[PDB]
Amino acid sequence: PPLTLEGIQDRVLYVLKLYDKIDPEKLSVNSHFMKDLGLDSLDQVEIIMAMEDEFGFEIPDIDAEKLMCPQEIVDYIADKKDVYE
Amino acid sequence: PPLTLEGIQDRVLYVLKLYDKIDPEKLSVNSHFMKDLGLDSLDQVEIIMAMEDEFGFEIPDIDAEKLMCPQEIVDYIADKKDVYE
Amino acid sequence: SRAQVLSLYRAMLRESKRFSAYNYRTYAVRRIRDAFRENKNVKDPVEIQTLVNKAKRDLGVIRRQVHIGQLYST
Amino acid sequence: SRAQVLSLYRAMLRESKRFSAYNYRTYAVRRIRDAFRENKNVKDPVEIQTLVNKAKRDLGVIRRQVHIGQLYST
Ligand SMILES: *P(=O)(O)OCC(C)(C)[C@@H](O)C(=O)NCCC(=O)NCCSC(=O)CCCCCCCCCCC
Ligand SMILES: *P(=O)(O)OCC(C)(C)[C@@H](O)C(=O)NCCC(=O)NCCSC(=O)CCCCCCCCCCC
Ligand SMILES: [Ca+2]
Ligand SMILES: [Ca+2]
Repeated sequence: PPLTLEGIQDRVLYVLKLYDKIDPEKLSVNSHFMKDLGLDSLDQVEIIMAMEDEFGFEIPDIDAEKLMCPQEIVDYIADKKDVYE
Repeated sequence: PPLTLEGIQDRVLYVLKLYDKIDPEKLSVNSHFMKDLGLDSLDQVEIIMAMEDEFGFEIPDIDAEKLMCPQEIVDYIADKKDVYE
Repeated sequence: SRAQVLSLYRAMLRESKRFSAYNYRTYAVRRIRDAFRENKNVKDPVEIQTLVNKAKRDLGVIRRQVHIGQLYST
Repeated sequence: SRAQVLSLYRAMLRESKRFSAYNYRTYAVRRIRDAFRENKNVKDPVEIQTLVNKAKRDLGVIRRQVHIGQLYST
């Protein structure tokens, strides 16, 4: 089934709900991985690699290092897969 | 120098002004390669390959086959190189 | 079919770019363009399939020549 | 520097994924994660360079092991 913004956001958050270092009750679509969820940049590398696995494509280093909340990930996936609704 | 929408459009049109089959006086940013410029789909394959050379990256077949006027090419390049102004 | 012809056209032109000598890149491109265009207005469907099979075959020839050229390189 | 450490961290985890056996993928990932984390709060700059050089070297070890595994594959 073709990707939608709703499906992208649901799957991004699903991946994060399986990352065991995140407190489930602080996770929101605008939770900053560092300032809000208490993660570090080693965790962030792993999280973006998990997004690559979920959506089936690689994210260049320069792009991956900028994605620090779920909404930024959603926006990026939607862009790179050309999803508009 | 970082890419801009103005630079993208100027270079797209430049590539087309060097394609010798196009009548210079019909070429505009919204000229349809087939309906307006009298080209065919063999020409169109070559034109998009020339855009790949100009901008330094490959365009998948499914994407390339849809680009049938300069503005569509400009919009695509800007998207794929993440250019917003 | 139209899609198959245009896919092979693009693939052959892509492989042509991989020749190291300018003269041979231009030779391959010219041959490809003339060969596809001179059959543009063929109508006989079986004749189309025959020409498609030739493109499939010559795409293999081009790829093998590219590889051999890489072996003779420096 | 921070950027170099994180680039090597990602590169090593990427290579780890290329092992064919599940158990060895998980072994490599666990070793990488523990090795980088257990040095997170090192401050001595020369000690940092030493650890960076180890990562550079072990990235080579990982790549060679991946290649040898591919040769023993079916
Ligand atoms: P992020 O929170 O913004 O930044 C995280 C880092 C670690 C970059 C940051 O906290 C930092 O700069 N810390 C300072 C100290 C430092 O850089 N520590 C890391 C040094 S690099 C290192 O320890 C690599 C060790 C290599 C071991 C590899 C083992 C591989 C095993 C292979 C099995 C097959
Ligand atoms: P577009 O205008 O929408 O469509 C263009 C085409 C040609 C697809 C369309 O007009 C069409 O369907 N035409 C019908 C006939 C047809 O399909 N003709 C083309 C047949 S394929 C062909 O002729 C390939 C010939 C292969 C020769 C290769 C030579 C390579 C030399 C190598 C040198 C090293
Ligand atoms: Ca896009
Ligand atoms: Ca984009």
